[PDB]
Amino acid sequence: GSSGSSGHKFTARFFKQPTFCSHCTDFIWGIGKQGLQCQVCSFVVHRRCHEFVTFECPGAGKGPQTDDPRNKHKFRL
Ligand SMILES: [Zn+2]
Ligand SMILES: [Zn+2]
Repeated sequence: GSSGSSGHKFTARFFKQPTFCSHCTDFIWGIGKQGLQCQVCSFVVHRRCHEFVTFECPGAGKGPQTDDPRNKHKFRL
């Protein structure tokens, strides 16, 4: 096998709920148990989608880019 993932912290993890791949725009819970969720940007993508992934993890590797994900904070409970 070619050593060098250079990707996210993908790792097999049971999905009691119907996970939704935010890459190919397809379902996961049903067409098998191929679902790897990243422990950094909570980016879960099919087993094959993993390698396909091109985006650069915001946490894994590089830090927080100029842009900012956080938004207006809540006031009430
Ligand atoms: Zn996918
Ligand atoms: Zn990630």
